Amino acid sequence: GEDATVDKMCLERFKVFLKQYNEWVEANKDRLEEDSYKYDQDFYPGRRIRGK
Amino acid sequence: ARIFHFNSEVLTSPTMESTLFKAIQWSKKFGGLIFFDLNLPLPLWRSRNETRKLIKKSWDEANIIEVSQQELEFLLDEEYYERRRNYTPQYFAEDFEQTKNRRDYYHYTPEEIKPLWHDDLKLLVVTDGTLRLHYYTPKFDGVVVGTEDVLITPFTCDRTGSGDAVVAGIMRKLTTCPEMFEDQDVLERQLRFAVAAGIISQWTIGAVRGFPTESATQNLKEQVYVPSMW
Repeated sequence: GEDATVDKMCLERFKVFLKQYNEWVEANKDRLEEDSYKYDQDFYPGRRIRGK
Repeated sequence: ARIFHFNSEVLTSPTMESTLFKAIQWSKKFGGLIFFDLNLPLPLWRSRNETRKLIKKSWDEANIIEVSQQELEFLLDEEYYERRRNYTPQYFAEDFEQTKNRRDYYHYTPEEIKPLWHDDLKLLVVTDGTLRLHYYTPKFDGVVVGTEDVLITPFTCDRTGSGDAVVAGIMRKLTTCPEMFEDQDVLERQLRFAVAAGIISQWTIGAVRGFPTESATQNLKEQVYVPSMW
């Protein structure tokens, strides 16, 4: 119940990982899509979901 | 004259350019139609933009235009259509007919033709030899499926003058069938005549020597096509 609310969570290391992951995603999001378009001509299950 | 026909060769001469434009004004005054059969000479293949600027006025002065597939793709974009032709799916085809690796007979959409369209254009015909006749009108567009057989006579075949025969057949049917400009089925039926005329013209050495007659062209059209397509 209220003793299991997210504010009581002790996930500080996971929060640091989350902030670093978000920074990396924002920095590298477009380059990964460009590389996927350059290397993978067609989309297949298991490829990067790109475009619309 | 009810149809005025000319080629883009006159655009390589300034005197003939001025004379051509005066003749076009005279013909339009009397009610004639302007047939622009491009037939780009060697200089006009250097680059797309200079040729577009050179032919823009005559292009806009024409009611009927005939271009080859190569001419149209050069005028719009050569590399784009070359890339589109060479494309092959990596894993599977989108439909079964794409698995046969058949020859490409891509039909250009009127949206792609939009840069080259203008208000006085009644009919545009794109010819992939005698195999395909892509036609575009302000109301509709389509393709007429044709054929060719020069291997039937390997020692007398000569393709010179085939496009002249196709254009002449188009004009012959246009002068006597005004419903071509407004009826799609009639347009296809009459374009099959020009297809047959182009087919016969490939069977003889020499352009003038091998030009077919109306009787032979009609005979070949009725032989090649099924009776419901006549």
